Amino acid sequence: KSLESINSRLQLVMKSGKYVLGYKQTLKMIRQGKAKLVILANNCPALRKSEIEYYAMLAKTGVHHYSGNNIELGTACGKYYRVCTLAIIDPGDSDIIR
Amino acid sequence: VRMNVLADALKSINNAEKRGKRQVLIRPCSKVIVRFLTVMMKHGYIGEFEIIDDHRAGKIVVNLTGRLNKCGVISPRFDVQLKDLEKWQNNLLPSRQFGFIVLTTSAGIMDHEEARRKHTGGKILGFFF
Amino acid sequence: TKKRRNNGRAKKGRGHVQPIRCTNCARCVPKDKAIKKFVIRNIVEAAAVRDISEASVFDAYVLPKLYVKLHYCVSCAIHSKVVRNRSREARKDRTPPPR
Amino acid sequence: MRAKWRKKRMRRLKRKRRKMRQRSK
Amino acid sequence: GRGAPLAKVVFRDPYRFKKRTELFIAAEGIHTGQFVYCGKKAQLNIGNVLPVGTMPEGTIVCCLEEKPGDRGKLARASGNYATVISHNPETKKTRVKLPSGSKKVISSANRAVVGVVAGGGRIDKPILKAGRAYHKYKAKRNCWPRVRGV
Amino acid sequence: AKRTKKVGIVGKYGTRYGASLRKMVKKIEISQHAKYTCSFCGKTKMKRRAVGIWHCGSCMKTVAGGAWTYNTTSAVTVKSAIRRLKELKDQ
Amino acid sequence: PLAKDLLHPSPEEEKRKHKKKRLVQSPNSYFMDVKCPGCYKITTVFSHAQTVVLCVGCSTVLCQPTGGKARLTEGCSFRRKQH
Amino acid sequence: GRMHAPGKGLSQSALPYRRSVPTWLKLTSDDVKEQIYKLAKKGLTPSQIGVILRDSHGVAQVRFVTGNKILRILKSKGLAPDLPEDLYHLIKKAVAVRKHLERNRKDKDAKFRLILIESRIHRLARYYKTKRVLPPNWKYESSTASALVA
RNA sequence: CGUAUGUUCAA
RNA sequence: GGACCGGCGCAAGACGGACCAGAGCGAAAGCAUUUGCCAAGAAUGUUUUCAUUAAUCAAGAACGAAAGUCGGAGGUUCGAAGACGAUCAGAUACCGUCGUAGUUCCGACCAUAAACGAUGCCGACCGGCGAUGCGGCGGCGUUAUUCCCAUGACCCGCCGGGCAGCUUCCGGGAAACCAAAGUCUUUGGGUUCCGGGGGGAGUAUGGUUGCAAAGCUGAAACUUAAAGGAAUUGACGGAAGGG
Ligand SMILES: [K+]
Ligand SMILES: [K+]
Ligand SMILES: [K+]
Ligand SMILES: [K+]
Ligand SMILES: [Mg+2]
Ligand SMILES: [Mg+2]
Ligand SMILES: [Mg+2]
Ligand SMILES: [Mg+2]
Ligand SMILES: [Mg+2]
Ligand SMILES: [Mg+2]
Ligand SMILES: [Mg+2]
Ligand SMILES: [Mg+2]
Ligand SMILES: [Mg+2]
Ligand SMILES: [Mg+2]
Ligand SMILES: [Mg+2]
Ligand SMILES: [Mg+2]
Ligand SMILES: [Mg+2]
Ligand SMILES: [Mg+2]
Ligand SMILES: [Mg+2]
Ligand SMILES: [Mg+2]
Ligand SMILES: [Mg+2]
Ligand SMILES: [Mg+2]
Ligand SMILES: [Mg+2]
Ligand SMILES: [Mg+2]
Ligand SMILES: [Mg+2]
Ligand SMILES: [Mg+2]
Ligand SMILES: [Mg+2]
Ligand SMILES: [Mg+2]
Ligand SMILES: [Mg+2]
Ligand SMILES: [Mg+2]
Ligand SMILES: [Mg+2]
Ligand SMILES: [Mg+2]
Ligand SMILES: [Mg+2]
Ligand SMILES: [Mg+2]
Ligand SMILES: [Zn+2]
Ligand SMILES: [Zn+2]
Repeated sequence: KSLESINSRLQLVMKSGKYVLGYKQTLKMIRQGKAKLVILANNCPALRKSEIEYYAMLAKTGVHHYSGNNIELGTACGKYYRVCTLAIIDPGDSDIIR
Repeated sequence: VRMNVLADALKSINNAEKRGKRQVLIRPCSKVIVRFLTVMMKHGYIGEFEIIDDHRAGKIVVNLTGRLNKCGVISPRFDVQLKDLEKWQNNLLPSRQFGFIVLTTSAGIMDHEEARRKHTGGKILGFFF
Repeated sequence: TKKRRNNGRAKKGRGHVQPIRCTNCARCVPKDKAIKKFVIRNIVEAAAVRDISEASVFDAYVLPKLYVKLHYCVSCAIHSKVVRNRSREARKDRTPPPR
Repeated sequence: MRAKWRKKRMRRLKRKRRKMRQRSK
Repeated sequence: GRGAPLAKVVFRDPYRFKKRTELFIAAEGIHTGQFVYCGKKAQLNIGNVLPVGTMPEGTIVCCLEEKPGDRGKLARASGNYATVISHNPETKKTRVKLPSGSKKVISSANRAVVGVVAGGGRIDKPILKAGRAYHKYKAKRNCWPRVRGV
Repeated sequence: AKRTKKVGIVGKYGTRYGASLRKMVKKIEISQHAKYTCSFCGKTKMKRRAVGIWHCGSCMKTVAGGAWTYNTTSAVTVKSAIRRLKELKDQ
Repeated sequence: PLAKDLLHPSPEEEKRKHKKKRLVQSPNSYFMDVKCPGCYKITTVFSHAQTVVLCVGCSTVLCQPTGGKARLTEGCSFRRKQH
Repeated sequence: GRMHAPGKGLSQSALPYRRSVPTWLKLTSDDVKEQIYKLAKKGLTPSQIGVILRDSHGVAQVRFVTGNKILRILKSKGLAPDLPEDLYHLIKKAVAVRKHLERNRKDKDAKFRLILIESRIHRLARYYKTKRVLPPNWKYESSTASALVA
């Protein structure tokens, strides 16, 4: 249910939305106030996970803890590389911000 | 799957004929089926039939007159030259007095006697007697 | 020559049925082929039921019954006269013998 | 002779025949 | 000479500003940077050290004290473990199953490491060569090769 | 091109030791030298340093594992059982 | 019955027969005019609907999917549409 | 019957003889075709788009209202999927079965079903390549297919 | 509980 | 030296009774304590979508009871082998007392079974009747859901897919029988495998696979006038029933 929804909704962003895949870019987007949602893979480093959560709390945006590792988060994004964290700037046609 | 609509139709008519039924539903319907049925109608072996339009292959209802002994298809549709037509008659028909071999020729679908008159060979479709 | 349409067993729409052990000889017989007999009878026979009645300490004590389910292989069922041979047409009859 | 045991007889005969050739090669 | 890995674990000292480094038998699954907790009130996790009294029945343990406070004597070789079978809260005793299959009654204050000893399956590999056996015992002691008495 | 029919990694042992010993060691010989996927960082860079010691060259994590594989079936079974028993001690 | 008239079977006979096996196939489904107790507007709903139909604006459930005909919400009046 | 099952089921849709649009439909061809665009842009497959139109908008057959099939409408507007939906859903199923097998390698049934699914994928992909719907060298790569679907 | 066997041809 | 039996308690390993059916599911092999998780599937329903994408299949590939083999764990029970006690003319057996391998779990092999419905698959047609399981639809009434609502349990039908059953001068067949084993001298829907008197012989030999056991492919010389099927009448039976 939730896992099926999140991958299908995440696939819609990758073809219609604005996003950045990576840790440095995610911090750049959060700082500018452009990030709408932040998604973290479950094997994200604990310090990195805690730092991004603190960054999002200051930016007053939401953090979703993906139910997969950076390998499966990358596959969900449709990319052939690992993605540990990402930020969604424009949801596009999807409704991940629900 | 269904490889031959004509084979299905002729078999269905043959079974209802043996069972003494007065009407038989034929599905699906094809120009080859209708032309074959017409050849049997012109010789009285079957009564009137009504093609039914379903915006699909079609269904037919044939009125049976209790005259068919057998309406069988020949598969595959062998090419029949005029010289070889006689050997086909000796093999498919009970006697020369009655029974017909339905041929598809360039002239059109016709029985074996009309093909001999029009001097056209063709591909064999079936027979009835 | 086939003798029975069901091949002597009740297996119709499955491949394998777990076997059970014959009550007499412990032979392995498929559960669908075993000649079954659910035996219900009083613990005390009808001869001794009267003696137990006035030997009992209760005014109206109903005698408990004994429930034993027997499974028989074909050889033991025939030998113990649980079932018998039947004619060509008598075999087809499936209703249990009358009470 | 029972067919199953005729088969077992021949299997034993074959095994002997293979040992006789493994000894000569 | 040991088939089981060892873990360098650093604890704060309670009484002095000083770090204490302890050499542990490595329970399989532990990793560098992992916190391990030792005590009566520690949680039941791989690598933690708890008294066997507080462990539930069926717990798999390693590096188990034979006597209370002996700092670990039982199930120390690679791939070995002990099982907590039962408790006797009245007598403060615990029954365990040792790798040999023997069942031993020990005090419930005996500590152990939750989990199995790392390096298991070592004996599965055929040594193949006399030279590999030579190097194996050269790190242990002078006991190889062995001449038959006959 | 395919160089060996069946020996594979244990072709280095030549005709020595016996086919059964070479076959038995082949599975261990492969898994011992394989590179596994690090769970901590996701890269396929977890390889055996010593017997029972596995190291990832990227995140510099060292893991106590099996003699010839990253984790043994006994270890994963124990971890599941310990996780259950922890819940039983809890609610 | 040897002489059964296949051209003109009774409407009862056709209504029983499987939709594909009728003389000329026709659906057993239909569309309907659904009115929830609230508001006033009318919603066109398929009889064998597969999606939960929401009265837009009113934001109420009109029908629930089932294995067959959709189950109308309680208090909702429906009338078959004609074509 | 089914190509990869012993089932001989007949369940399907019986399309009515009358192709004309009913009088009670106030939705014009363009208005329906613009509603298709919203749903496809929302990320719905042609199959699904037809259900929402049939269930809540009275559009029995988009082809009857507009003269064009939904996928054919989406191709004109450029909203058509890169991969055909039927092929996409068979690939998605194969990925899910293959994910299950990695953690359940004793599931010989899942191994059997996967061979059937991949057989249908190749039969379908062979057809699409012939009608020139898929590039002339599209191959199903079970290893790299997980990124395409979901 | 517990036993086996019956030379060749010939109506 | 306290067996068996009775009571309490503990340990281990196997097994899942009765409910359990000519019932269900699965491509077969096969599948039965509870609960959770994972992925899958037929049928039904559909005024959804694609639009011939299909049927069958040399080569090729996945699965494949039991026994068997290899490595590890376990080892209650049963139990090839073996030992013994009986029985017997003998008894290397049937019976009995033990009991190894195995039986059990995990991982790799093996590829065979009366793996049988001794009956290829896909498609069409051809009598009737009572059920049954799954899905949907319709309809008096009973019952719970406290009243309503729907939903379940029951009752009466219909449709579709299935396991079957009874009956029938459909028709077939050497008959036993079969609603398919029918729609065949009135001989042709499509397609795969495969038989050509009995043996020799699934043997030899070559190839190939396998750790092995073996699997697959597979002859010839020679020999023979029957071997065989179904059914009938008798005789016989350490078969039953009645005298
Ligand atoms: K003589
Ligand atoms: K006792
Ligand atoms: K039925
Ligand atoms: K006789
Ligand atoms: Mg007999
Ligand atoms: Mg019979
Ligand atoms: Mg029986
Ligand atoms: Mg020395
Ligand atoms: Mg030695
Ligand atoms: Mg020595
Ligand atoms: Mg389907
Ligand atoms: Mg097929
Ligand atoms: Mg369907
Ligand atoms: Mg003698
Ligand atoms: Mg004599
Ligand atoms: Mg004699
Ligand atoms: Mg005489
Ligand atoms: Mg039970
Ligand atoms: Mg083949
Ligand atoms: Mg296999
Ligand atoms: Mg087996
Ligand atoms: Mg075995
Ligand atoms: Mg073994
Ligand atoms: Mg003896
Ligand atoms: Mg015994
Ligand atoms: Mg065979
Ligand atoms: Mg069987
Ligand atoms: Mg056979
Ligand atoms: Mg096939
Ligand atoms: Mg069912
Ligand atoms: Mg023929
Ligand atoms: Mg022959
Ligand atoms: Mg050979
Ligand atoms: Mg025979
Ligand atoms: Zn018995
Ligand atoms: Zn790493």
